Amino acid sequence: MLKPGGQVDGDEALEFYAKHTAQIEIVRLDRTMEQIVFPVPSICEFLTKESKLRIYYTTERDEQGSKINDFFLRSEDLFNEMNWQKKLRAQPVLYWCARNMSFWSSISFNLAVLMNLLVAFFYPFKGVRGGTLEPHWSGLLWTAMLISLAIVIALPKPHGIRALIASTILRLIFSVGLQPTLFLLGAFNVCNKIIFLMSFVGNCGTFTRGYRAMVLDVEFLYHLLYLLICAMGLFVHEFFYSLLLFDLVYREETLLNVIKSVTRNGRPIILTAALALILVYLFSIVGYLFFKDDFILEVDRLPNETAEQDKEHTCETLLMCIVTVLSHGLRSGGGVGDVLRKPSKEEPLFAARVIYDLLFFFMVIIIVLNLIFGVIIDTFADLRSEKQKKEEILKTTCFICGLERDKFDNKTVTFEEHIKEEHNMWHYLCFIVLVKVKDST
Amino acid sequence: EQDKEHTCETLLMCIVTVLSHGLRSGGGVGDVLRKPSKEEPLFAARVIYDLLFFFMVIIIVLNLIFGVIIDTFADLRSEKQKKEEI
Amino acid sequence: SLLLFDLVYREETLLNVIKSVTRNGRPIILTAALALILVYLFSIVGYL
Amino acid sequence: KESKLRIYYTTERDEQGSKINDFFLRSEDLFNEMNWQKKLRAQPVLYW
Ligand SMILES: Nc1ncnc2c1ncn2[C@@H]1O[C@H](COP(=O)(O)OP(=O)(O)OP(=O)(O)O)[C@@H](O)[C@H]1O
Ligand SMILES: [Ca+2]
Ligand SMILES: [Ca+2]
Ligand SMILES: [Ca+2]
Ligand SMILES: [Ca+2]
Ligand SMILES: [Zn+2]
Repeated sequence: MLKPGGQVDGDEALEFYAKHTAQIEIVRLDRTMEQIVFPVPSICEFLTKESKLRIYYTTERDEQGSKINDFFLRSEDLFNEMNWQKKLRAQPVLYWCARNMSFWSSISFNLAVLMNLLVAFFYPFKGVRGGTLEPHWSGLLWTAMLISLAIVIALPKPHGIRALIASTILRLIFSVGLQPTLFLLGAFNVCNKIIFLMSFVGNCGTFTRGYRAMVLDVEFLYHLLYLLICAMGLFVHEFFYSLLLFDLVYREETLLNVIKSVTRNGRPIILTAALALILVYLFSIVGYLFFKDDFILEVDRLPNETAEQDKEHTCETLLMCIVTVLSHGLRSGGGVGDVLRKPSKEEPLFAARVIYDLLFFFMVIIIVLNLIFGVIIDTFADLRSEKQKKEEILKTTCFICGLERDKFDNKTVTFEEHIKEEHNMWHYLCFIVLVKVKDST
Repeated sequence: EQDKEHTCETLLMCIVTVLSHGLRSGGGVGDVLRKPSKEEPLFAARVIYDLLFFFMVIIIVLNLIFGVIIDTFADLRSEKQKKEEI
Repeated sequence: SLLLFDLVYREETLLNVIKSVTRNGRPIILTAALALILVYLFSIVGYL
Repeated sequence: KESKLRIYYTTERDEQGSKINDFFLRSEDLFNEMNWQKKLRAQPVLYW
């Protein structure tokens, strides 16, 4: 009778009591283990799945190889989160706003992208009246008509709603005008961003931790900066919408992992850049001493108008002569010899010139400019190894007991069940929670 | 007759200029743009612009693309050797 | 000419070599998008 | 023999480290293959 889904009517009670009943295993002072069962609290049913996943992933092993300490240190945060979220469940439309964080973020990004493509394509707006693309209007019509239907065929409605939005925009780009359309979309984006900020403050509950806490957090100031940026973009210049594209690295995780390779080990990268600059300085010194007259660069002058010569000397002062090497030597693919004047074989210093060019090329372009790159591949290797190790740990061993997948073999406990009911990591949280709420009597 | 055309009149064409003649060139965008004299008020800013473009794009991103491919070779070889051992 | 594309299907080493770029193609595409974003910003500065 | 090698290579370990489940899931395909191939053995030049 204990198995749910009973054929005889009246199995609602058994299921309802099975849902609120948990079970753990603890130890005593005398190293004796005891099996414990008692009902879960009412407050613990308010935990969100996103918090479950965040706690499941961000927890890290300690020195001895136990996630128990860090898991316990996060219990207070989860308790406060549930206490605050219960109020939100029994609260007005603020809950409706807080439930749609993903929707607001998606609309904000799909706005910013489409309202930056227009700026990139059509600026400046000197000619917009009467079919901005005068020769392409015939080419515009069929493309705009054929864009919508193709997406919606093998795909649900929301992308069709996006296509309808695109149709509504394109029927107004040349009729109403492109600049009023951009102003309307900018105002829309500011409205959506302020709604998203309000929703984020509502969901996070930053107000309970004080002013200093809600101004010292990275994410809130992060979201406020692009509210300010959208305000400036609508009020100062349409080019400020370009900075909004930097949210792409935050929205995606693979981009964050890719970028983290260059900055996880950025100190050797910076020091290698400094070493390259030192080498460039030494070569500039040698060139200033010996080949000062060989530093002749071709240059074209601006239209004189207000007010012939074609070559200027660039090693007159040692700073300018360093700038020459640092600009035209590193960028050129064949060392500094590509930009410097090429001598004849009759020169007294022709052999020294060839030695100088080859030595510069081999020490800088071959060695240092590529030793910089080698570090990046090293950090990819390190990051992949770390990620695979974490994945193996989570998918093989147990969160609390720490026993690996094989030890639970043959024994009538299928590991995959050893964790489902016996050593479940969330029953421990529920039982810790109820201790903090039940009276001591 | 004329030999030079302006390519930053409209911002789309001026993006196309960088995306075509900047990425393909081995030394950043400074190879294709006109090279100024040292007497320009913005000569130092011009050098800063060229070096910054080169270092952020050609050195960093265009090679961070390639690093991923070698990472996937390492991953694939490890997987294949593991299967063969099993 | 399009018939030469059967070479990757006939051989296995070519398939394994090509599979490296597409097994993890999402970060490659996103890095290309990042490069395009940087190019856009530099074009804006140059236009200004 | 080609089916033998394909089953030997394409089978992959499960979460617990056992190829038994996937090997069993391919049994029906092999049975149907043998049933259909017996007809081909006793068939005209289509077998050639
Ligand atoms: N100690 C542990 N060792 C290993 N994995 C664990 C452990 N505790 C929990 N897990 C895994 O993390 C998941 C999170 O537990 P959760 O409360 O979500 O379980 P559930 O309610 O039975 O499952 P679901 O909500 O997915 O239907 C578990 O289902 C299990 O897969
Ligand atoms: Ca050069
Ligand atoms: Ca190299
Ligand atoms: Ca070129
Ligand atoms: Ca490179
Ligand atoms: Zn356990």
